[PDB]
Amino acid sequence: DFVVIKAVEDGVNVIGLTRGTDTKFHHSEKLDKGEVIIAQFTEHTSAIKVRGEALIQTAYGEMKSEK
Amino acid sequence: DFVVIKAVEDGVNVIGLTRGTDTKFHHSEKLDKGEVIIAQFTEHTSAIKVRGEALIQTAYGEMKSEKK
Amino acid sequence: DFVVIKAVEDGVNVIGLTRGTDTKFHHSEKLDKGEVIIAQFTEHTSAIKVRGEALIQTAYGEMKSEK
Amino acid sequence: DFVVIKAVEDGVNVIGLTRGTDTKFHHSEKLDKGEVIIAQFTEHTSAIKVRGEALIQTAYGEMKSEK
Amino acid sequence: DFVVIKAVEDGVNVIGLTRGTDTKFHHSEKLDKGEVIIAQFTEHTSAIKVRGEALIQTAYGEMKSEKK
Amino acid sequence: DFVVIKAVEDGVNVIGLTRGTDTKFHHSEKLDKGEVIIAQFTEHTSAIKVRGEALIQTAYGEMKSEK
Amino acid sequence: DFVVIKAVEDGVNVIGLTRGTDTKFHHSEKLDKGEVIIAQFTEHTSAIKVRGEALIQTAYGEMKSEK
Amino acid sequence: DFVVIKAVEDGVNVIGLTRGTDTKFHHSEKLDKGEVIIAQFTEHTSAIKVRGEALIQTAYGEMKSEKK
Amino acid sequence: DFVVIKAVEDGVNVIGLTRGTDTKFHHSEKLDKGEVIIAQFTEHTSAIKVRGEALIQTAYGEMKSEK
Amino acid sequence: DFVVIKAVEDGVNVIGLTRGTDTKFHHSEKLDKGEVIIAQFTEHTSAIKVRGEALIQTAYGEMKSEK
Amino acid sequence: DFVVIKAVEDGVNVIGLTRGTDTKFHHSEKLDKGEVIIAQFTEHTSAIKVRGEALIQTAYGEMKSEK
Ligand SMILES: N[C@@H](Cc1c[nH]c2ccccc12)C(=O)O
Ligand SMILES: N[C@@H](Cc1c[nH]c2ccccc12)C(=O)O
Ligand SMILES: N[C@@H](Cc1c[nH]c2ccccc12)C(=O)O
Ligand SMILES: N[C@@H](Cc1c[nH]c2ccccc12)C(=O)O
Ligand SMILES: N[C@@H](Cc1c[nH]c2ccccc12)C(=O)O
Ligand SMILES: N[C@@H](Cc1c[nH]c2ccccc12)C(=O)O
Ligand SMILES: N[C@@H](Cc1c[nH]c2ccccc12)C(=O)O
Ligand SMILES: N[C@@H](Cc1c[nH]c2ccccc12)C(=O)O
Ligand SMILES: N[C@@H](Cc1c[nH]c2ccccc12)C(=O)O
Ligand SMILES: N[C@@H](Cc1c[nH]c2ccccc12)C(=O)O
Ligand SMILES: N[C@@H](Cc1c[nH]c2ccccc12)C(=O)O
Repeated sequence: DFVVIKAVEDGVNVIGLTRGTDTKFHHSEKLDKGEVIIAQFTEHTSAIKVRGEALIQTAYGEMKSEK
Repeated sequence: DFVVIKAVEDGVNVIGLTRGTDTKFHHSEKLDKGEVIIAQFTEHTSAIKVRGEALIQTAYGEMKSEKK
Repeated sequence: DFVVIKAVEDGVNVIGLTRGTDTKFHHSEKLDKGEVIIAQFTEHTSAIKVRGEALIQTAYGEMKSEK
Repeated sequence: DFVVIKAVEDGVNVIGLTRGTDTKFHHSEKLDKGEVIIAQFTEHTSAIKVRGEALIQTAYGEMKSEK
Repeated sequence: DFVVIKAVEDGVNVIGLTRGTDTKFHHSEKLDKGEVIIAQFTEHTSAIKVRGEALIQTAYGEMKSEKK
Repeated sequence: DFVVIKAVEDGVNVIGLTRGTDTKFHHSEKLDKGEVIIAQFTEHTSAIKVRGEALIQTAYGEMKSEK
Repeated sequence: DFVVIKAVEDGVNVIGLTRGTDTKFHHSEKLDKGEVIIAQFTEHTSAIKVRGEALIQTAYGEMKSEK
Repeated sequence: DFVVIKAVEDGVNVIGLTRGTDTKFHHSEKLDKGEVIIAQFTEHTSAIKVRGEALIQTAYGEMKSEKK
Repeated sequence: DFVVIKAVEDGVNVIGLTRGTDTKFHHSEKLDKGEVIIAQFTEHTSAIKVRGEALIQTAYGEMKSEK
Repeated sequence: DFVVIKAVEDGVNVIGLTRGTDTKFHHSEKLDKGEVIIAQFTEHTSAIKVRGEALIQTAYGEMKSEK
Repeated sequence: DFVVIKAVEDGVNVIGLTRGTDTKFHHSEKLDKGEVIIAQFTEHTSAIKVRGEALIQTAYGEMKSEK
């Protein structure tokens, strides 16, 4: 499955956390105002963290992260 | 399957419990106010605990965890 | 599948029962008031018992344990 | 698949019946008033019997056992 | 798949019929008034019969079996 | 998949027809008035015939066989 | 998947046509007035024809064959 | 998957088209007025053609073929 | 999965395009006025083109091609 | 999965992009006004572009490309 | 699974991110005004970024990226 994230303000970060015994950030994707990323869960990513002002859509609804 | 968690106050803990014969915390992710984590159940994680004020969405709807 | 459990009072116990020929508790997770656990059925867990005051959500609706 | 059972009064019994050519009770789980159990069908359990006053939820709706 | 059976009178019988070339009763579970059984179709059971007054729920809705 | 058949009169027959190149009755289950059978299609049964007054429930609705 | 067929009159025929390179009737089930047959598609049957006055239910609704 | 076809007039044909590199008619099933056929897609049939006056039902609704 | 095409006028063509590295017409089925074809995607067909006045039904609704 | 595309004007192109490490046009199908193409994703095509004035249907709803 | 993207202004980019331990842009697809791309998640693409004004449709509904 995947998540849809739209940056509402500049410098939002979409961060992938490692799948496995260890849980660490493997990548932080910077999103500028207005850009959208559609990101899956994958072999390497089993949790996604969102920081900054953004709108998130999933199967379960919408959620806004805040600055 | 996955859970969506938005921190409504600072220092919310998202805790992964170990899959298998033993049940112990293998990781606690700290969220500050306004941050969101989308987390799956996995080979290593078969239970997830939320401590602190947060809005939770799952297949089953919404659940609020309360202020610490 | 999984169950969502929210503790309404302090001292709620979420207990996992062993999958297999034998049925014993293998783990009791204590929840404080306001905490939420999302717990799957697994290789080792085929029944979950809730004791104490709590709100439960499953694929079939909501249920309350009391006291 | 699984069933959710809330005891509405004391000494509700949730009984697992053996999967296979033979059908006997392999376990009877005592449920006190206000407690909840969520139980799966499993390698060892292919029928579940509920005795006592209880609320039961399944994929097919709600049932109340009486007594 | 499974069936939900609630006995509405005493002595309701929930009968499992054998899967395979032969069709015979292999087990009859007796239910007293108010008791509930949730039973699956299995390797050994491919037809289930209810005799006696009962409410049945399946993937298809409700059916009542009548008083014996 | 399965069918739910309730006998509305005495002398209802639920007949299983053989799966394979040949099509023969292999079993006729006689149902008394008010009894209900829930019968699967199986390795040995690929068609089921109902004779006598009965109510049939499937995934597609309800059908009444007539006296 | 399966089809439900109810004979509205005497002399309804439910015919199975062969799966494979060839399309031949392999069996015709006679259905008398009021009788119901519930028949699957199988290894041997990949088309079913109904002749006579009858009511048919499928995944796609109802259809009436005429005498 | 399957399709349900009812003949509204005589001489409706239900035609199976061959699966594979070539596309030919392997068989035409004649349906007389009021008869109904329920026909699957199979190892041999990957398209179905209807000719004559008929009502067709599939997963996506109803379609009428018309003769002449 | 499949498409339903009904010719509303004479000389509609239903064309199968080849699955694989190359994309060419491998077959053009001519449909006269009033005829219907139900056609699958297959090992050999990964795109279907319709030319002429016709009504099309898919899982996603109806579309009309125009002559 | 597949996409349904109807040309509302002359000159619509339906373009397949290559699956794999590289992303290149492997085929451009020209659609004239009123014609429809139903196209799948396949071993060779993992993205499809539509250029010109056309009505598009997917599992997700309707979209209009502009001239 | 796939996403539908329509460019509403000129010079929109649809960017694929690499599946695997590393996260890089492997390709930017230029989408000019009014054009539509329907793009899958694949062996090589596990996240998609949109830069510029566009309408996005997914299994979850609509999202707009901004100018
Ligand atoms: N490394 C962890 C990451 C993770 C997924 N879901 C979680 C929930 C809580 C804590 C960590 C996680 C895992 O793959 O299991
Ligand atoms: N180690 C346990 C964790 C767990 C999941 N669900 C539970 C319910 C109750 C108690 C523990 C659990 C297991 O994998 O089975
Ligand atoms: N040890 C048992 C646990 C169990 C699951 N569901 C039950 C219902 C009733 C009694 C026991 C159970 C086994 O896995 O089956
Ligand atoms: N041992 C039986 C238990 C059972 C399941 N469903 C039933 C219905 C009727 C009677 C017995 C059963 C079995 O595995 O098949
Ligand atoms: N022994 C039979 C039992 C059965 C199942 N469904 C039926 C319907 C009708 C008659 C008998 C049956 C079988 O496995 O097929
Ligand atoms: N022996 C036939 C039984 C059957 C199933 N569906 C049918 C429809 C019509 C006639 C016979 C049948 C078979 O297995 O295919
Ligand atoms: N023997 C044919 C029977 C058939 C199924 N669907 C059809 C549609 C039209 C004509 C014949 C058929 C088959 O297995 O493919
Ligand atoms: N022989 C072709 C038949 C076919 C199926 N669907 C079609 C659509 C158009 C043209 C031909 C076809 C194949 O199996 O692919
Ligand atoms: N030969 C191509 C045909 C095709 C399918 N979908 C398309 C979309 C656009 C262009 C070509 C196609 C393939 O199998 O991939
Ligand atoms: N060659 C790429 C094509 C592609 C699919 N989805 C995309 C999204 C963005 C950019 C490129 C693509 C692949 O198979 O992965
Ligand atoms: N290379 C990463 C790309 C990715 C997918 N989803 C993500 C979410 C956050 C950060 C990176 C990603 C992966 O395959 O796992």
